[PDB]
Amino acid sequence: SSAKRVTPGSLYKNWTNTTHTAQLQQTAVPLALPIFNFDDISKTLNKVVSYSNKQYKSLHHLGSFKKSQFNELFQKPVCLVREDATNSFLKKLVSHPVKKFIITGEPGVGKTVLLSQAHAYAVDSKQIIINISYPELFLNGRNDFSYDDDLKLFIQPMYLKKLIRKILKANDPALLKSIELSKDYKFSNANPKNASVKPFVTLNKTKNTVLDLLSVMTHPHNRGKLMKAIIDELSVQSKVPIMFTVDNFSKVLTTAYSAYRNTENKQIYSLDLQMGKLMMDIISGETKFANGESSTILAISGVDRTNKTLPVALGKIPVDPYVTRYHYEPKFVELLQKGNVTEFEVPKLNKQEVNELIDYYKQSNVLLDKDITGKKWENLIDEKYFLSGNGNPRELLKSLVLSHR
Amino acid sequence: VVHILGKGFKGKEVIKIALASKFYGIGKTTAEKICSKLGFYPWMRMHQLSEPQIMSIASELSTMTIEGDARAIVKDNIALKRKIGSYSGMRHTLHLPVRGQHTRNNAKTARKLNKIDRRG
Amino acid sequence: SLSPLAQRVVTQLSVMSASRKQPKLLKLAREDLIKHQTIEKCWSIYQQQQRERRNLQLELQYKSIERSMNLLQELSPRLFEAANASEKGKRFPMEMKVPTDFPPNTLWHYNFR
Amino acid sequence: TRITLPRRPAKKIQLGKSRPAIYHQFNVKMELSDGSVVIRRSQYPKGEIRLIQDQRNNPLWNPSRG
RNA sequence: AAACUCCAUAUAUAUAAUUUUAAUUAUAUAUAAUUUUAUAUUAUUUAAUAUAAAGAAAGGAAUUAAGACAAAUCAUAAUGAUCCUUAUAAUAUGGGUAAUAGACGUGCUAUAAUAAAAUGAUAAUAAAAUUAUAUAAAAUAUAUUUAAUUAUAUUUAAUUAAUAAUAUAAAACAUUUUAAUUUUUAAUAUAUUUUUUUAUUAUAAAUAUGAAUUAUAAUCUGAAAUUCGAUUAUAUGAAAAAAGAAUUGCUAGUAAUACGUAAAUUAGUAUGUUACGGUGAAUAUUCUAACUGUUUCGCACUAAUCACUCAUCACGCGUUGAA
RNA sequence: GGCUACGUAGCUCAGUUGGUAGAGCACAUCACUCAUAAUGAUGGGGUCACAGGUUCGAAUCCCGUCGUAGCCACCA
RNA sequence: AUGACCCACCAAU
RNA sequence: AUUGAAAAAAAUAAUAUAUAUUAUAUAUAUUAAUUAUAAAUUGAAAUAUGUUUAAUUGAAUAUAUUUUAGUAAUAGAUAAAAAUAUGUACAGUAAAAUUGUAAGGAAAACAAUAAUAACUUUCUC
RNA sequence: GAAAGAAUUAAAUUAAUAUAAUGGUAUAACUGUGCGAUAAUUGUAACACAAACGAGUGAAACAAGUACGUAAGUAUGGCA
Repeated sequence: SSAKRVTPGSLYKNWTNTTHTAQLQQTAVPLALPIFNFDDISKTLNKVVSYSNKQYKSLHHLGSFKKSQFNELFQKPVCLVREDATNSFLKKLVSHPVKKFIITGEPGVGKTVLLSQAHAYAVDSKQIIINISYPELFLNGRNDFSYDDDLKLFIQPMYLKKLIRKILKANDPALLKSIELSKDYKFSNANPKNASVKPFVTLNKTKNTVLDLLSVMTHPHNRGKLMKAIIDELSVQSKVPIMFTVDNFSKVLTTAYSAYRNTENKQIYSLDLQMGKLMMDIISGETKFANGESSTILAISGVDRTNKTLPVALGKIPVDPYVTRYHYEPKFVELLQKGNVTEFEVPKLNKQEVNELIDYYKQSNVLLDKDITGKKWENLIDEKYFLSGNGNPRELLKSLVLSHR
Repeated sequence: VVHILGKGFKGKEVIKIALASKFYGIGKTTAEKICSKLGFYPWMRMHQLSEPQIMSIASELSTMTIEGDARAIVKDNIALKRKIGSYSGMRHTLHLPVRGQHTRNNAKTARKLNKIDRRG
Repeated sequence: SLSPLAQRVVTQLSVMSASRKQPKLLKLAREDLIKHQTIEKCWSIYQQQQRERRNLQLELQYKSIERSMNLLQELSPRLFEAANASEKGKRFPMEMKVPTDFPPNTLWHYNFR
Repeated sequence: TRITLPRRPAKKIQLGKSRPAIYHQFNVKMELSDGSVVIRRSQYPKGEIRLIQDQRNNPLWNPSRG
C-alpha cells in the first residue's frame, strides 16, 4: 500500500522490465529437452536444445541473454541448433586461422542467440570467455570515470569491477588457477579485512594464480591497472584460450566520442577510455593471446545506429573519402582491417526450422488457440514463415504470442 | 544534498542540472561544464558527491558570477535607461509590457512581476 | 509526548545546562593548596608591578607632554594653538591592526594608495 | 496556543556549592584571508579553520592596500 | 428536385523511341451503375425483407430556388440626392491604428508515464503545391571540438519546371532516458534474472513538465525594428494539478492526431487563411427540447404569439352623479 | 436630568447564558434567453456605533459621555 | 417609417 | 591493610571511634562526597574470554557481563519579570526621566546616567 | 602615583507595600535569599486606650511547648 508496489507482484516496471525481471517463468511447464553440446551436434541437429546447468551458470554471469529475448516463455532460456548457425558457424571458429568473426545480420535474426551459442561452446570447450555486453553501459557517461597518468587512459573503475566479476564468476574456478602470474604485481588494498594493517597488496609470481589477481580489492584509481594486468596475465600466457566476446559492438563501431566530458568540456574519445582500448586493441591485433586457441567473436546487433564503418570496413562499400565522421570513423575501420576480421552474416530461418521452433513453442502452450484448433498444421507453418518476413525468429514469436489481434 | 552553497539540494538528484535549478547565477550550459572542470562522471547524483568534492564545487561557483549578485546587475541595467528617459523605465516602473507586448489585454503578467527590482 | 522540534530544543537546552556534564570538585592536599596559593599570590604581585610600570610610564609621558606644551606656549603662540586643538573625530588608521597570533604571508606592504 | 517546554521541579543548588559554568572549549586556529594565523578558544570541535572573506581582504579595513 | 457537371474509381484504346523515367505514371478519349439477375415469405396486379450471384462499386464537390429579415456593404467599385471648394480636396515628415481598470469571442501553448525528449547515412513511407516582383543545392566560416543537428554569414551549381531547388516528410517503429518515484541510486557483498536479482547502510505540492517572462550580446530585411517586426545564444523559469454553472465540432478515411507539407499576401514576420497527404475510431434512433417541410385540431393574432389583450395604481385634463 | 433598553456589512435581522470575524435581499461578473426577469454559480461590506478595564480569551464583558420611546403622576 | 418597446413556466390521466 | 611512585604526629572543620563532668568536652584515627536517585530492542563505551598479524602485542571481531546516554535551564545568598502574602536569619536598593541601540515605532528588551574628604590594604617612583 | 576595599555624603518613601484612603516606611515595613512551614500554639493576663452597656484596641508579665538565629535574640499571623 504505502510502500511502492507493496503488493508482492511487481508490474509497475516498464513491461519490457516486467518481462526481464519478474520471476514469471515459474509456471513454465518443465520440458525434458536435449542438452546443447558441440561434440554431439549430429544427434541434436535442427532440434530445440536446453543449455547445460554449467553452461547456464556461465551464460547468466556473462549476461549472454537479453531482456527483449522472450526467454520468460520457458523455464530457462532455450535455443535451436541451427546448422547455418550453430553447426556451420561454430566450425569456422574451431577451424579458422584467425578466429576473429563478426555475427551480423538483420535485427532479431538472432545475432545474439549465436553469440550465446558461442559462450556455450566456451563453457564446455573449457576456455576463458570475456564477454563485454552492452558496451554502451561503459560509453553511457553514467558509470564513474577518472584518469591514470601511468597509462594515459581515462579509466572507469566501477565499470571494470562489474566486468572483472563477470569473468571470474562465469569461468570455471579451476580453469582459472591454471594461469599463474607471469610476473609481478603491486597495487592498493582495501579489503575490509587486511586493510588498515597491510598498507599495500602483493602478488607473488608463481604462488599467485590469475584467479587471485581477479579477486584483489583495489581502490578506485587502481582497478585500471588491475585490468591491464588481468588482461595481460591471461593475454600473454598460453595455457587456455580466449574469446573476447563483444555484443552490440556496433555502438562502439560508430559512436566514438563518448559521453564523458573531460576537463575542458572537450569530449572524450572511446579510445582514450580504458575499456575502449581493452576492447578495440584486442580486436585489432595490438594485443595477441598466445594459445593458438585464441578466439575472438565480435557482433553487431540491431538496437544501434548504422553507418559506413562496418559496411566499408568489411568491404561492402568502397572507401568514400568525402563523408562525415559522424557516420565513418576512419580509425575503427583501420583497426578491423589490420586485424583480418571476418563476417558470419547470420542467416534467417528455413521453413522446417520454423516448424521445429513452432513445435516446441506448442509444447509449453506458448501459442494461441486461434491457430491450434481451427488451423491444420501446414496452414500455420506457412503462415508464420510469412508473417515473419520469411525469417526473423523474433517475428515468429512476435507473431505467435504478443499479437492477439 | 547537504548544505552545499547554503541552499543545497537532495540526493538521487543528478548534479549537472541540479545546479541549474537551486543556483541562479548558473544554469544549463554553465552548470554542464562547471561539472566538467570538476570532472564528475555525468549522470552522477548528489548523494554520491564526496564532500571534499563539494568543496571544489563551492569554489567553482565563487569563480564566476552567481546568486542574486547578478539579479542586481540587471536591476541596475533596468534602472539605467529607466533613470534616463526610457519608454522601458515607464513600462517597467508602471508594471506594463517592457517587451511592448499586449498592454491592452494580456499584460497582467507584466503587472505581476515587471517592477523596479523585477526578479523578486 | 514530544515533537522533533521539541526534542531538538531540549538538546539545545542541555548543551547550555550543567545537568550531568560537570566533573568532581577540585580537591587538593594541604601542601598542594599552599603551593597553589604561593603561585597565585606571586602572579598577582607580578601583575600589580606590571600595572604600576605601565601606569608610571603613562604618568611620565603626560608630564613630558605638559612640559612641552608650556614651552610651546612660551615661545610660539600660533604653534601652541595648532598643537592644542579639539581632536574629537580622530580615528585610528585601519592599517594599525590588532597583532595576530602568527604573521601573514606578506609581512609588510611597501606600496600603497 | 503558546508553544512551551513545561518545567520540571528545579534542582536545589545549595549556597556555597554553586559551580561556575566552564564549557568545553577547543583551541582553534583561524587562518584569515592572508596567511596570518590566530588562535581562538571555541566550543565547536574544529582544530583548524581557514577564512575566505575577512577584514584582511575587505577594502573598508585596508583602503591603502556558484 | 433529379440528371447532366468537376474531382475521384474500374476497365479499354491512343500517345511517351522508358534520359523530363513517376509506365505503380501522366493525360486526351470511350464505356460503366441513379447497380442488376434469381429464389423464398409477406402483402396486393407487382412492391418491401432475407438469401445467395455478377460486378470495383463505393464517396466528396459545385449548384442553396421565390420571398422575407428595409440583414451586411455608399471603405471593392459605381451612381442618385445632399452637403466643401484657402478645405471634408493633394503632397512630405513624424505620430496613430500596437493605448489598457474591467468584460466577451475565437485560437495557440499548456498542466508528464492508455506520455514527453535526445538519436536512427544502405537515409521506412506522401500527395498537393511553388521557382524570371526567383527558388536559392552541394560545400565554406562561425556559434561549438571533434563530427551530426540546429541558426546565421561567404559563393550561386542547376532549374524558369514531369529536368534542378524549396525537401532525406514527420508521426508510427526501435533503443535510451524521464520528476513525484524510497518505483531512485551507490558502497558492499549476495547469484542459474547480469542491461538484472536479493540482504544491509546511505539518499529530507511545479519537476529534468511548463516556456510566460528579463537582462545582455548576436544575426535577417530593408535609409530606417525607437512606439513597433523576426531569429538565436547565454540567462530568467510566473501562472498552469484537466479547469463551476454553462457550451462548441464531428456519423467514415470523417472525428482525433505533441502527424507533418505547400501556396497566396511579404523587402521582412503567421499562434491566421486556403489547399495536400500519413495514421485513423467509437458511438446511432431510441425519448423529450429547439429549427424546419408534410399533416391534425383550434385560433379574438395578421409588420402575424417577440401577437394580442385585461384590471388596479400613479400623472394630467373634461363631463356627470352623492352630499 | 444624573435617571431603563436600543446606535451593525448598502437593507432587514444577526448573534444570546463568553470559547465569533452569520444570514438572505439588494450590487458587481458570468451564464440562461431572441432580449429582459426569475433561476443558476461567483466575489464585494462588519472597525459586530466611542472611551478606557478583566479571566488564557469578551460581538459578548465591566465601566459612563457624543446618539432612541422617556420620566412631572399627595390639589382642596 | 413613428415605430422605443414584452414578459412569464411549472410538474399526470 | 594489599599495587603505583620512590620512626610518627602537631591547625580548622567534618566524619569515625571511644571516654570525662549535676561543663555539648576532649583522645586517637582519615580527610568520603559535594548537581545525584527507578524505568532505555536499538545509541556509546569499558572490562573478561573466542579468529589472523610480530608463546606473544596490536587489529579486527563475536558472547557474556555491565557502564554509560532518559540528554532540561537556577551555579547566584540570586535582588524590582512571574511564581507563596504567616515565622526567622542574612543581604541589597527602587521609580521616573534623558543619550542611545537589528527589525524598534509614543508604547518590547538592553546599556549608561551624584560626590570622593578621610580611612585601610597592596604595588610602586 | 595606582589599585582594591571599606564605604561616607547627597538623593530618594515619587518605586514598592496582599486591597481603598490616610498615616509609616530605605534604620527599611519594601526587595532577594537560606532555613523552615513553627508562635496563623496553650493556660492565668496586670495595666492602660477607648468606652453607657454589650463590645472593641495595645499589652508588661507568669507558665507549657515549637520554630529560626553563632549569638543578642525574634516569633501568640500579615506595616497599621
